[PDB]
Amino acid sequence: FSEEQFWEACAELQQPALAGADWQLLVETSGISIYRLLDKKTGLYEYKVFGVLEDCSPTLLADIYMDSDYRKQWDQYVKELYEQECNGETVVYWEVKYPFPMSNRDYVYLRQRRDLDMEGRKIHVILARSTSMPQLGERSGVIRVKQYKQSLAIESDGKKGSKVFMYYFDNPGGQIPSWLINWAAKNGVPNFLKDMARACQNY
Ligand SMILES: CCCCC/C=C\C/C=C\CCCCCCCC(=O)OC[C@H](COP(=O)([O-])OCC[N+](C)(C)C)OC(=O)CCCCCCC/C=C\C/C=C\CCCCC
Repeated sequence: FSEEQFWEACAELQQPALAGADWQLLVETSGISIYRLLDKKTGLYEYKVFGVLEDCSPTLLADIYMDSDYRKQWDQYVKELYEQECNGETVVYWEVKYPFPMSNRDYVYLRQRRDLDMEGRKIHVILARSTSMPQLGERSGVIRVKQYKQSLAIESDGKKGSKVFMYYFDNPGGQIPSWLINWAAKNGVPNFLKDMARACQNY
């Protein structure tokens, strides 16, 4: 991750650039919308998120976005989660819970956060990139996501909460049933955002 990247994540934050291609809404909650672009050739999706979470100190949200020990402790969908230093960077191992029948999914990736000073504004930016390691091979039963990348940008909304922007894409290793998206959309996330807020107030 360079300088380049971190600032790039901030842009759409300032301005949602969706005009480009066939984006589409999907959901709006707690002051947050989720757009998605479907790559017609691969069937893969590309998500984009904006919104405002009042009651979330831009500073907390970020801390909490890096705190595994705690995250592990409150995020109902986290089966396993841990960090290790590899060379000079921090590699994350995360195992996500999928409804049985579906295999859970697990990620190995390089994560990194930097708090930017653009215009005397503290913009907490974090980047994620899948990566690999000899000693941490794929697991049986669990589907290893080898293509995955995400960036999240946080900032004060001026009031009590925060204004944010997020990019996400990963290749899940299998077909994601539209009912799962519907759940995700209609219940999953809403509640997640909820449980999370609760999680900031109780930090
Ligand atoms: C509303 C429309 C729904 C769109 C469909 C989404 C997912 C469908 C695919 C699988 C769903 C199976 C169930 C999983 C539980 C979902 C509950 C949830 O929603 O669990 C929050 C979590 C965000 O993971 P993470 O970013 O905390 O780190 C993630 C690190 N690893 C990528 C390694 C995990 O979901 C995940 O991973 C799952 C990947 C989806 C990411 C794209 C949508 C973003 C959704 C929520 C986050 C939005 C706002 C808050 C985030 C911070 C705000 C500053």
